[PDB]
Amino acid sequence: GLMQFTLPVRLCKEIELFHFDIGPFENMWPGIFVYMVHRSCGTSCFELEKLCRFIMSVKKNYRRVPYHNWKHAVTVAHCMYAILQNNHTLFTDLERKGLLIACLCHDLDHRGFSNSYLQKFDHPLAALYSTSTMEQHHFSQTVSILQLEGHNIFSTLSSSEYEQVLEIIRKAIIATDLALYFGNRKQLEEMYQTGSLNLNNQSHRDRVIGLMMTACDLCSVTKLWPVTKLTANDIYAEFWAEGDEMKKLGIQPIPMMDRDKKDEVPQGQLGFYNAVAIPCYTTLTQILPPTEPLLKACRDNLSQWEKVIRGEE
Ligand SMILES: Cn1nc(N2CCCC2)nc1/C=C/c1nc2ccc(Cl)cn2n1
Ligand SMILES: [Mg+2]
Ligand SMILES: [Zn+2]
Repeated sequence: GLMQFTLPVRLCKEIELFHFDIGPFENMWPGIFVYMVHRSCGTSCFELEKLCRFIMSVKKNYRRVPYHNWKHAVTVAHCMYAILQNNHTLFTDLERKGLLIACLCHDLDHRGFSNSYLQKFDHPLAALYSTSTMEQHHFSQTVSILQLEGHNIFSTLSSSEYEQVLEIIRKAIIATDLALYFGNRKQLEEMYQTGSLNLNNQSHRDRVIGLMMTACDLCSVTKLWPVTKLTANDIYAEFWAEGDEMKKLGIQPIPMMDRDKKDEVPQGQLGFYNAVAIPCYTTLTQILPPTEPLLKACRDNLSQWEKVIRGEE
């Protein structure tokens, strides 16, 4: 009841910044997440005993893969926490509750392979879900864990508030399918420019939360240069493993996933920053002005990748 989570002074300050790194001590990540729910939502949002048991079952259902792991889950939740705290009054009590949960759960039971690799392998999940394959699996796993005894962190919600929050989480997690991001952002671009964008339109909110989710999901490109650089090693270890598996099925992988094309990595990051990250944080800054530091940080890291190509590191 009167039990605040507190963090050491350096974390208490740095956690409020977009570029915060949650550090290498796994055992502090849960407390960090609770800390963020309590400041983002209130100490009354979730029964503490239920929250802790939910967090530990979610942790247990993330796998020991190089990038799409429990660390990523909490990194993406922290970025969401930064967006919500810098835009206090634009979001409902239910959105604040659902979106941090959505981010923690968004890659549940990820195996470190793309939707493509599942479809080419002919994995059972590709038969059950034809599009956004892993993302429908992630939502399904979230619902599974919520239905474990003592795990229903939403128990105190009404029947219809429960349905609303599970629908926020579902759309949120589906949106992390980068194939859907491209059109979602084009539409948000047009609506903002023609002035038709209306945050009382529920389908407009949906799109805006969709963009926030892409922004949080990609936030490894908005960190201080050494964090960004080192996270890129974990990202390519998955990609190259997938390429190996593509070659095992008798298919040339895309260069991205070909470990014989290591040398081209800095140019590949450039493409990604230009085709994906910059446009994402640009459109987000237009819609939610206080998110500008994500744009600024992304631009800085782009400039560091140009520096790498130019042999200046
Ligand atoms: C398109 N392309 N092509 C390449 N390569 C061509 C040959 C060598 C590199 N690399 C990319 C994108 C990399 C990439 N993709 C993501 C996704 C999420 C996050 Cl957070 C960071 N990245 N970085
Ligand atoms: Mg994902
Ligand atoms: Zn993710």
